[PDB]
Order: sequence, then C-alpha cells, then structure tokens
Amino acid sequence: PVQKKRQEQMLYGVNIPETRQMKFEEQHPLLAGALRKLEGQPKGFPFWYRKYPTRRHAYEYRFSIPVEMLDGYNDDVKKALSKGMMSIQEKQFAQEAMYMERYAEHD
Amino acid sequence: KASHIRIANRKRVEMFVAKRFHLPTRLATAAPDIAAEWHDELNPMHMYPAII
Amino acid sequence: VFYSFVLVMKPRQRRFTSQALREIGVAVYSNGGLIRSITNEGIMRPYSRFRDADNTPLTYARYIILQLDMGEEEMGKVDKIIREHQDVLMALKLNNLERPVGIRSGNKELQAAYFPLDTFTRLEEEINWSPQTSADIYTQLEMNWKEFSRTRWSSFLRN
Amino acid sequence: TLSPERVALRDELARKSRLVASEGMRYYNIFWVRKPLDTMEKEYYELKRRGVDHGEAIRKVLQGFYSGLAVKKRVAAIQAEEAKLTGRFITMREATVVLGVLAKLHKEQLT
Amino acid sequence: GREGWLFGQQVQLHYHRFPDEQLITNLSRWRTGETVPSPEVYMKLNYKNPATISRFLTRTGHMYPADILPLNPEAVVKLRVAKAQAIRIGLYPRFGNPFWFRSQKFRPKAYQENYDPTTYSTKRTVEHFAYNWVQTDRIRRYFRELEAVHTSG
Amino acid sequence: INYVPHAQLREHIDKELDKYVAGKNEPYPLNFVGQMPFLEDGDGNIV
Amino acid sequence: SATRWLPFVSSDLKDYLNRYWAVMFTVGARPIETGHIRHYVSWYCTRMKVVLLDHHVYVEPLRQQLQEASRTPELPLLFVNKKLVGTLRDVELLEREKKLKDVLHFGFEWRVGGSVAATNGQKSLMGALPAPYGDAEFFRGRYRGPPVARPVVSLPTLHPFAL
Amino acid sequence: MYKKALHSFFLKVHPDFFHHNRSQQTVNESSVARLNELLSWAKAFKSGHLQPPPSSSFTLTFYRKPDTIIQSTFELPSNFAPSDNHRGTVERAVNKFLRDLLRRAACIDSVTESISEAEDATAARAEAKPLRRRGPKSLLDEAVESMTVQWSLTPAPTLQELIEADQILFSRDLSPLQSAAALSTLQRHLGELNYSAWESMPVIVSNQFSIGDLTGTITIPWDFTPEQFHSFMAHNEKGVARCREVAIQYASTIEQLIAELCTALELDDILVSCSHQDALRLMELLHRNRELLIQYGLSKLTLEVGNRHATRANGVVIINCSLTSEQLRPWLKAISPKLPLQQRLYELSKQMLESTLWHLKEFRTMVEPGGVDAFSNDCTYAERLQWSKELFRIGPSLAPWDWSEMTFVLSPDVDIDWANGLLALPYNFDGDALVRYVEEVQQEAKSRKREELLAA
Amino acid sequence: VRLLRHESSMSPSARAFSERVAYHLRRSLKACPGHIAEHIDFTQLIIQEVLGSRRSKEIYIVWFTVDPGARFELEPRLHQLNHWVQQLIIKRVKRRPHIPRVT
Amino acid sequence: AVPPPRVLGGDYFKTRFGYSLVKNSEMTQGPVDYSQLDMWGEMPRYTSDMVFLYLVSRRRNTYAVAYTYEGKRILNTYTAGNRSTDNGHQVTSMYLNDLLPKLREMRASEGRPMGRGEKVELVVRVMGFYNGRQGAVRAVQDRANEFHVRYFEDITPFPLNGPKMPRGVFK
Amino acid sequence: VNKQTQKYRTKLRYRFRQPSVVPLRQTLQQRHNTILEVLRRRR
Repeated sequence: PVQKKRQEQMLYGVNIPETRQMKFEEQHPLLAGALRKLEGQPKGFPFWYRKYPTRRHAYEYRFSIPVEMLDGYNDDVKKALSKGMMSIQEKQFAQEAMYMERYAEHD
Repeated sequence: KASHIRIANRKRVEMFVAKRFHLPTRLATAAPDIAAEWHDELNPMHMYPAII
Repeated sequence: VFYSFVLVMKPRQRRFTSQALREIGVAVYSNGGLIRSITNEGIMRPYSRFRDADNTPLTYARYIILQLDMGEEEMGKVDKIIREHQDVLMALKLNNLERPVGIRSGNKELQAAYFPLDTFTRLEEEINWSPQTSADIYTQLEMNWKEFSRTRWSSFLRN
Repeated sequence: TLSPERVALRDELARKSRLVASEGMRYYNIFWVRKPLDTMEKEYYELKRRGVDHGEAIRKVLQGFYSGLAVKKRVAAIQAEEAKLTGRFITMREATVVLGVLAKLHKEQLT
Repeated sequence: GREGWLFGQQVQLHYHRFPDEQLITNLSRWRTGETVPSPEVYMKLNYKNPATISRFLTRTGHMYPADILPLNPEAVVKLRVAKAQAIRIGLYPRFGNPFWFRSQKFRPKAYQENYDPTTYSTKRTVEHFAYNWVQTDRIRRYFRELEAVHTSG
Repeated sequence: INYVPHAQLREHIDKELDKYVAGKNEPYPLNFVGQMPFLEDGDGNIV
Repeated sequence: SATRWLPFVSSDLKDYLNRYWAVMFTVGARPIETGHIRHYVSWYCTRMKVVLLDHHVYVEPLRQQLQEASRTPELPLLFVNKKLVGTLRDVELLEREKKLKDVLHFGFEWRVGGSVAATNGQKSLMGALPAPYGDAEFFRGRYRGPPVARPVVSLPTLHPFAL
Repeated sequence: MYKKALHSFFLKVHPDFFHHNRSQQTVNESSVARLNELLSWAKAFKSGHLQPPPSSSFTLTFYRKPDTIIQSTFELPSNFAPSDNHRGTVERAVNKFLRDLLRRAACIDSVTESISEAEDATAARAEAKPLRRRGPKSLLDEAVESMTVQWSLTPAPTLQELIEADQILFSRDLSPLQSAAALSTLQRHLGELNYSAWESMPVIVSNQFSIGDLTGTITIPWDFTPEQFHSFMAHNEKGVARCREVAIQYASTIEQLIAELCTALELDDILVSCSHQDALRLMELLHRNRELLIQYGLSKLTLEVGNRHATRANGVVIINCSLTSEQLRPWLKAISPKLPLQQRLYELSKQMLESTLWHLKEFRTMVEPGGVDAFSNDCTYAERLQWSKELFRIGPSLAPWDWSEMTFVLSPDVDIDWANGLLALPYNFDGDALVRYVEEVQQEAKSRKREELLAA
Repeated sequence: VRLLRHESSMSPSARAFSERVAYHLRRSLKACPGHIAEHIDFTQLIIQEVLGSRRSKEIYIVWFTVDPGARFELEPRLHQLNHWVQQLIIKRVKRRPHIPRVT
Repeated sequence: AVPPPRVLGGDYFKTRFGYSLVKNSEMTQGPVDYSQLDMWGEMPRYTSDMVFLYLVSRRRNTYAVAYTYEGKRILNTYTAGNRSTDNGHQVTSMYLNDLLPKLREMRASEGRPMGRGEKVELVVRVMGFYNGRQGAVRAVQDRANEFHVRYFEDITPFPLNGPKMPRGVFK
Repeated sequence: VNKQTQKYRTKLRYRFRQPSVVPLRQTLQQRHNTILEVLRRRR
C-alpha cells in the first residue's frame, strides 16, 4: 500500500483496470459511480495528451487536472481547482514535482 | 493526554494555561466597567468581552 | 465538496441570524473561498439542550448546512471565526468528504483504489444521504418523468 | 442461468419500468407483463443491431412501453365500461364477491 | 346520485398486503430471468439518519458484542462516527435509543408475552374469504349505483 | 454545481430564511434529517 | 495472528455448515430450548457455534433457508456435519437412544435396530435371535419379566423446564 | 459458430416486431411454435428416446422486414424408422432444413452453409464406413439454446392470473354452475389446445355463438368440446383479427386526442365516465375549439366526462357528452368565475393526497401491518389525512408488537376484532387510548402467564 | 438447598469479598450484555445478599422477585450472566482469593 | 395464545374502560404539511395529570418522593430516621397516607375536584435492587382503590464513568 | 502502548480466553454410574 499510494501520486490511471471499474466502485456502486447521466458537452479525444504523461507534469491545478480540460466551465469551477484549494499532500507533491522537472532523466 | 475547557462555551483552550492566563485575564471578568462600554453594533459578532 | 459544516444556531430574531450568516459568508469570501451551498433546515428540538455564553439551556435550535471550498489555512481561520461565534452553539467539521470513511483504517489493499473526483464533484446530499433520498429518485431525473407522472391521480379523484 | 449483460439490462429495465408502472401510471392490475417486457428486450436488441446509442435506446424502449401500457389501460377501461353500461355481463371477481356477501347475509340470518 | 364513482372504483377479491406487491413480484420474477452489502445502508450510515444508527445499537444505545451482531468492518467504522456526530449536534441522545422497537423484526403479538418462531410460516392468504363488515356496505352501494346506471342508461 | 456569488449572498440568505414560514400555499420540504421542523413567522418567532 | 480478528457473517446457510462442525441458529425469545442444547453439546465436549438470529443482518435470507432444510419453523435447529439434527425433540431422542455421542463427535447416526435405553446388567442378545414360525404370543407361559412399578399420582415437578 | 447467424435470423422473423400486420404475426407465431416442436423432437432423437414427429414433410412460412416472405419446406427420407441407424440421417435432415431457412433469409455467409454441408457430408460418409475416435455446439444445439434463452415466446397465461385480470367475463343468465362447468373443466385441461395468439382476447360466456358484441372480446356458450372451439376459430379468424385491430385503433385514436389535450391545455389527465363513442365527439369538439379554451381560463385542470353538468369539490369538472358548438360558449361563460376556485381546490387535493400517501407509506414501513385501507369510506380528504397522521403519530408506540395479521381500516365506528384481522377506526380516535388498550391486552397476557406459572 | 450459611461462619476475608461482590453487582447490573438486557425485567429483580465459601472458590448470590410468577421470566436470563459476573470480579474487584464459580 | 374478545362499537367501549377512543374535542385543523414526530416516540404516553412516585431502596433506608408532570415536588422525602422490607413498606404506606390530601389541595386550587370515583394516576419508578424494593411496591399494591398504577418501571443507574470509589470496594 | 491500550488489551485478554477443557465431571459421572451398577448387580 505504501507503494500503491506513490503510484497513485505519480501515474494517472493505475487504479483503473481494463474493465473500467475500481475496487471501491465494485463494492460501492452508488457512491463511486455517477448519479446523473447528462447529454451535454462531450469533450472528445484529448489531442493535448502528449504534454502530460505523468502527474508531475501538471501541478498547476487540483487532482493533476491540465489547463486544457477546463475550457467551458465557469470561473467558480476553475477557482475551486486552483492552487489555493490544494491539500497538504497536493502541495507537497507539487514541491516534489518542481524538483522532478529539474533533475529527472526522462519523464 | 491533555484536557481542555471552553471559555463561555465557545473558546477551546488548554486547561493549564486557562487557570494561569486565559480565564482571569478576560475583558468581561477582570474589567467589568470597561467591558460595559463595549460597542455591540460596529464590532464583529464573533468578538465579545466574554472571550476577548 | 471540500468542507461542510452543520451550524447549530440560537433561534434569535431574523436580523441577527441574517447578520451572523452574512458575516460568515463575508469571512469565507474575503479569505479567497467559495460557497458551494448554504441551506436552512428550520427550527428543530434537539435531544440535548445546548448552553449559550450566559449558561441558559435552549430547548430549540436552528440547523444550517454550509458547503464550502476553501484553502486549509483559510478554513482554519473561518473555523476559528465560526466556533467563537456567540450564536453558534455547536458546529462539526465534515473533513471526510473527499475520501469516504473506512478506507484509511479499513483494508490496506483498498486504500489507493478509490477516486477522489467521484466524491469531490458531487454535493453533500449525494454523499451523506437523507432518509427521504434513494436511488429511484435519482433515476427519476433522467427518465423524462414529466410525461409519466401526469396519470398518477386518475384513480383517487373519483374516491 | 442468465447472461450477465442481459442481467444488467434486465436490472436497468426493471428499475426503470417499476417506477413508470407503480408511481407513474398508478396501475397495479396490469395483466401479462411478460409480453411487453420481452417486447422491450427485443426492441432493445433491434436498436442494438444498428447500434444507435445506449441511453436513447432505453428512452425509445420506455416510450414504447408507456404507449403499450396506455393502450392496455384504455382497452381494459373500454371493456369495463361496456360491461357496466349494458348490465348483462359480470366479471368473475364480482361473482366471487356476491357469492361471499350473500353467504355473509345468510350468516347474519343465522344469528 | 354520482356516476363517475362507479367506473372509478373497481371490484376486489383481496385488497393487498400493500397495494403494489403483485407488480413487485412480477418484476422481480422477470428481473431474475427465471421461467414462471445493500446499496441503501452504507449511504445512510450518517449523522442525519437516526434510525440507521439505532438499528445496530442496543436499547441503552451502546454497542452489541461481535458474536451477537456481526457486521461489515467498514459499517462499524461508519456507525461509530455517525453516532458521535449525531450526538454532537443533538440529533441523537447521549443515552438511550429512540428507534429501538422500530428495528426489532421478531416482535411478539399483543396477546402474547414472547415471540414464537411458528408464526413465521403462517402464510395466511385468506383461504376462507373473510369479508369485513365495512366492505359489505361498499359492495352494496357499488351494486346499487350499478343498478341505477342500468335502469337509467 | 450552483455556487453562490458574493453579490447574491444576502438575497440567498433571505430566501433560505424564508423557506419555512407560517403562510405558504406550497408544501414544505423535509430537512436533511427527514423531519418537518417547527414553522415560524416573520422576525423569526417560533409558532 | 497473520490476519486481524473479524466476526464471521454470511447470507447463505451453506457457508455456516462448511465452516463450523456444530452450528445452532437460535432466537433470543427462546432461552430454555437454547440452553438445553447448550447442556447436551458441552457434555460431550463438542465445539459449537451459536448464531443468535436476533440483531442479525441476514435474518430474512436465513429464515427462508432454514425452512428448506428443516420443514418445521421451530428454532433452535442443530446442524452437525452439514446435516440436519433438528429441534429439542430430536436431540433428546438421540440422548435417550444413546446416539448423541456419535452424532456430535463423528457426524453419523446409528442405524442399528433395537433400543439400548432399556437394558439391565450387561448388554447381550438375550432372546434377540429369530424364533421359528413366529408366534411369540401364543405361548402364554412365557417369561413376562420382572414386575415393574407405576406411580398412582403424578408428583409435582421441581421446575416447569426441569425435565 | 452459428450464434450470430441464428441471432440475426430470430431478430428478423420474430412476431413481436410485426405489429402493423396481425396475420403475419400469427403466421410467425405458428411457424415459431412448429420450429420449436421440430427442434424438440430433434433433441429427443439425439437424447435416445424416439417418438414419431407431428409432421414428416411440411412447408414453413416466415415474414421478413425490409428495414419479403421466406418459405421453406422440410422433407424426410421415405425409409424413416425409429431405429438407431436413422438417428443420424435425421440430424443431417433438420440441419439441411435450418440452413434452408438461413440461406433464403440472406443473413449468413455462404462459407458457413458450405461448412455445414461439409459436416453433413462427413457424417454421411462416416455412416457407411465405420470408424473410431477417442466441444462446440452444432446448428441444432446452438439453435435450441438461442431459442430457449433469448428468443423464446412468452408463455400462455394461466387461469388464476386471468381471474384477477378482468378478462374472464360471463353472463349470469345461464347459471352460476353453468359458468363453473364452462370454466373449471373447460379451461384447466382445455387451455393447452387454445392458441397463443388467442390469449390476447378476453372471453365472455353468453348465450349464442359469436365473435363479439363488446370491443375486442369473444363469446362462448354452455359446455363445448375443444374440437368445436378449434373449428370455430378456424371459421371466422378474419373477424377476430379485425375486431382486435379495430380495438387497438380505437384505443390509439382515444390516446392521441388525450395526449394532445394534455399537452395543449397543460392538464394532467382526461377522465371519462360515459360511452367513448359519445365522448369522441366531445373530444374532437375540444380539439377544434382548442384556441377558445386557451383564450378562456380552462387550463391545468383534469376534465371528467359524465352525463350531468356538474363540478366536483376536489378540483375536477364534469362535462356532458351531448354538447354542441353554439352551446359551448354559454357553458364556458357560465363556469368562468368558478375556474380559479377549482384550480386551488385541485392543488389542495393533490397536496393532501400526497401527504396522506406519504403518511400511510411511513405507517407501513414503521409498524409493518397486514394492510391499510383509508380509501374505502366516502369521506373528505381532511378526515383521511387526519386518520393517516394519527396513525403515523402512534407508529413508534405500536412498534414492539407485530400487526401482520390485522388490517387497519377507516370506518364510521370502532371495531377491534382479534379473532379476525380487523381494526376499524374513526377519523377522530385517541391514539393514546389505543396504546393504553394494547398495553392492557399485554398486561392481561402477562398476568395470565404469571398465574399459569404460579398454578403449576 | 435447605439452609443459608451465616456471616459468622465464613472467614472475614470472605465477608469482605462478598461485600465487594454485592457492591459491584448492585452498581452495574444494568451494565450487562445488551442482548440479555433486552429480556430481563429489572422491575422485579432483587439481589438481597452474596454468600461465599471460606476461600472464595464459589460465590452464591441470593435473589428473589417481587411477584413470584415473574421469577420464571427472570430465572434463565440471570443464568446467562455467570461469565459476566466472573469478568466483573476480575475487573472491578482486587484482592480476590480465587476467581469464583457463580451460583 | 388466545385472542382477546371483540369490540363492535365505541359507545360501550367507553363504558368498558375508563377512557374513550373517539375524542369529544372535535379538533378542526388544516395542517396539509407533514406532522412533527416526537423525539421519544416509543415511550409511555404520560398524561399531564399523572403523579411520578420514586422509590429509592437502600441497605437501611428507603425513600419515597412524589413529583408532578413538570417536576414539582409534592411532598417532602420521608426518611425512616425522620418518620428492610417492613421499613420500605411502612415508609411508602405513611407517604401514601399523607399524599392524598396534598394531592386534593394541589388539584382543587386549579379546578380538579378528585373527590369520588377518580383514582390517582401513578407511575412508579424504583431504584436500588434491595430488600426494601419488595415491601415498598406492595404498599402501593393494596392502594388499588386510591392509586391506579399505569406504568410500573424502574430508574436504575447506568455506571457511565464514575468519579471514584472508596478503597474498601476495590481492595 | 500507553496505559489505556494496555488496560483494554488485558480486558480483551481476560474477556476472550480459551479455558482448559479437562473432562472431569464426565469421568466422575461414569464412575458414579459404574459404582451404581456394581451396587445394583452384586451384593
């Protein structure tokens, strides 16, 4: 578990398997899954995915969300995911990623 | 561990520093004539002589 | 939701509670925070009578749910403002909103296998369910219920 | 046994049909529900042949099921109204209830 | 007198146990596909549900032993924080259990002093067709308005 | 999510305080506990 | 040791039978019939799992599955070696016929004909051999046995659940 | 192997898709039943017990949708016998038949039917020269599974579910036991001969032999042999098809006008209490004068259709069937000030109905009784709401006792039956007195048990 | 049993131990397991005295009810508390000469 | 086992007991909203004219107090020193001897006569698990013509934490 | 561990304890039945 936590910190979708159902989702379907299914603004394929192969590349926003993902949302959703709303673990991972940008051999 | 008491049921302070400092140095207890001149309108509602 | 509060307040006049909630919202907005929601739950009679600053047992109390997105130092500032308020008898801080209860102390293999965006993006009523809330109410919102519920009283009007 | 995709499909269709039959239509005396439910299944497979969507196929299937329930309610109401207007035809529940209430009147006569 | 009440009211053999149960049985028999934790408890193990906290506590409000009440390991963690959070804001008493008799399934009858398990397999579906006296006047008024609409129309 | 702005804070608080009133032609909603609270009139006095 | 302690719970009857040797499913409103089986099983030094159906999370699944294994809706029910023993009328019958030792310890009931409760001295055959042509009644000068006594009036019991 | 092919075939020729034509639907039902019994005796031949088939050679007809009539014959060899050496050549026969249904349907590949013909050729060559040998399903074994688990027809409804369906009717002029003899010995063991397409038709028992006097039902007199009914439905099948089609068209042309009156006038539902042949003229009159109803204050109100011009107190108005266009405007000007009173009464009635249904649901969940009936007696909604809230208030106090055998019912008088399951209560009953009564009953039971244990 | 032993016959340590058992039994009789406490009618329960042997190998708690007909309602459930009484003696009572058998 | 007999009407059901199901107040109200549920729904239903008798039994003392519905002490607590099984019996009997005229004086000041035919509604609550518990409630059982006891319960302390206990209890 | 966890650990150790099941009363019961059979059968 101490390695799976750092793997969740570093890599993006290591929790999500091929079946697209988490270990917490299969036991708690009402809490993890989405409650409403809205037919509206499908974002499509990410063409900007080359800039962010790891979560250390995007520490500007919360949950390692890139800047291109928040395009049509209002200023409240963008402010709630800003640097001021990050947790202690997210700020410490941003401090870690600041040096990982500087001293890493590859991504 | 450490035990605590709440000054005027709101301000959680530690029990040792309360008997030495926090309890006898309040505004409503130590200076009642000065605390009677407290402004209730212009001051914030979370600030009152029972805790300040 | 990032943070939630259940403010138990003294049933004072309307202007005093309005000024208290306005000062709480001003202290939220001045520290660079956002109010997700604020809902009034009316005056109820609790099982325990809380004491005010002048040690009077209050039989009645007003409950207010306050959902906020604030930074943690600013949340500590707003929590110190709220807990030292004269009208607030008690207020618990819901800090288990992003991660569900039972993951940290439960199974160690089921610790990094959750998604925080599942719980962060929904409201507090969708995390902590009320007794009137259920799954069929959530499925009714996507089923075009307006064209279906128009015939539910066709049997009771004649009896 | 049952196929698990068919298990999830029947779970979704039963959860969405129970609300339209119980709270929506307020119709509890519905007869022979297996034929409209299997018609919902076969219309879903007909829409999955062309592969249109997932939720919109459920929407059209529930619209067809609602129209079928309305047609069945209307023909039941028409047959009941024509059986009550002429006064010549009596259903089996009315015969059971008069055979019960005449027996109860005879038990009143016995005491 | 009235003419819509006749066509609105339908004749009944038995009313129901609760009026939607045959739809539940038919939809459950079709949902399982056979030829003719629970999703609601962990979402409601919170401070705002006083009955779901009380259905896992004893009469004085405290905890049962593990051999009497075995539970999911996360459900106990939810319960012990839900009880404390509901006690803290006054939605639950510090002593007692105000929803205890709502949670006991094995209830004795009003003319009995203990619960007996032989009453579980009664399965009385009104085999002798008992008609209550309040239903007989409704039947007679239904047939009177039927004869009135027969002689009128 | 419908966030509350700083300008519409007072009107939202006054609308939330007028949720449970004495005179209303609309049925009152249940609380988060699931219980109808005590109704009140203007100036916050409990009926 | 290697795993933290956890209370066992199951929604199926088959997981209780495959786990424990002796399982009993009781109710809290029936303390006399529960405690009699507690006395019989602990006398033969057999490990026993008592499942109180009061305050259980799978009461309605377990009350249905106990109706299929045992046709009577009477609790408690004893289950030894994935088999149905039964209620107090079935446990006391094996105790009377001296069959409760090999049921609780080794999981089988003796199919031997004849009763072992009515024995005197050593247990032998003593006329158990088959007689020629039958007709054990027509010899009226047969050995009737020792004279037995019968009470004229029923003595008052110590307790109503003493037996 | 053949799963997608038979899946697409049963997707094409299933009778549940053909709703525009009823004759194509019943021919597809008969063909599906014949194919099902054909594969049934084919699996019976493969199992080991051999029975003579119902048909040796017959032409099966299906209908297709263009999004088209597929006819194929089934022939048997003339040397057919129930011996073992004929159990193989029949297996190559029905597999020759099924692909004959699959080739004309144009839903399979020619490579697949070439594979099946090659497999039948291997079986025919290996039947002559004996070999030895020491698994995927064939066309028959996949066909029976794709028939049974996905594309099976719905089973015929039994008599017990037809009793509560309001579909079994009888005229009582014959006798009660004439109808009982027409039902018990003529529907239990004679329902197997009745067709599956027949099962949508309600049955009236009357004097004569006919095909219907009501909308969409059929009649049958005093005791009959099932061959007589089989010859009766083989004589006038066109009339019993056309009556069902005109009944469905009548229901659809009612429902479309109901839907347009609901969407245009923003109301909930149109109620009717008279004959629909006279209600259709009033509905089309409201459809022609729809903008006049928009111009007046006739909106968000349910409309009942009766014989007397009247207004009910719960918000619904009653409109007579016989009404002309020149009489519509003074009728609309007569009840014009009474419309907002009906609107506020309708909103109050909906709120009180929702409140009493919520209170009865909470009473059913808390105490779990045998049943609650508050809609029996004709009372106001205030009395029913007061009764439901008084039962809801004493819900937690009746919680230590189970009431699964008793019925809570609204009545004009107190009736507490313990030998039966009856608890009849007035609208204004003291719940604390009822709690004291049940506590005194429990005190009687406890004192009786204590005196019984002291007597022994 | 026929008689009851006097306090002068037993040891003074036995009298002190029985007084401690009586104190901790009359104090925390509501602090029992709740699955037995839901059936015990505490309105009739009376614990009059505790007797013991000279070295406290067994303890005999003497009890009766107000109404005798309720005694059979309080008889079996009270015998489901012997391990609870033993754990109460192990926890609450110090200087115990033996861990006693409860009767 | 055996069901209690059937009641067919409320008019003689009023004569069978000391109460009636149908209320004569005729409460006309229009609360369309949902009613407010009580905090303690599964409890004895205490009427406003009910006297709460508290019997505290000890080793050598037994105390009997009487309170109103609102918590007002009617009569002072009787002590055996001021005024065992017989000790609790005589204390409860001499308390119920003087409790009747004080009840008549406190109810006649408001408008309740309580002269003839009406028994005092009583709720008995006991503390102690002692021998004086035996004689005390029996001293209420012979007063059935005067005091009608509806709820016989007990008030027994749950030892939540406790401040401390003396040395003779532990050692 | 601290004082509280040590007290709860020894409380759980005294509460859930596996005793030594030594069949002594059944041995004495078998001996009593054998002595009664000998006293019944032989003078």
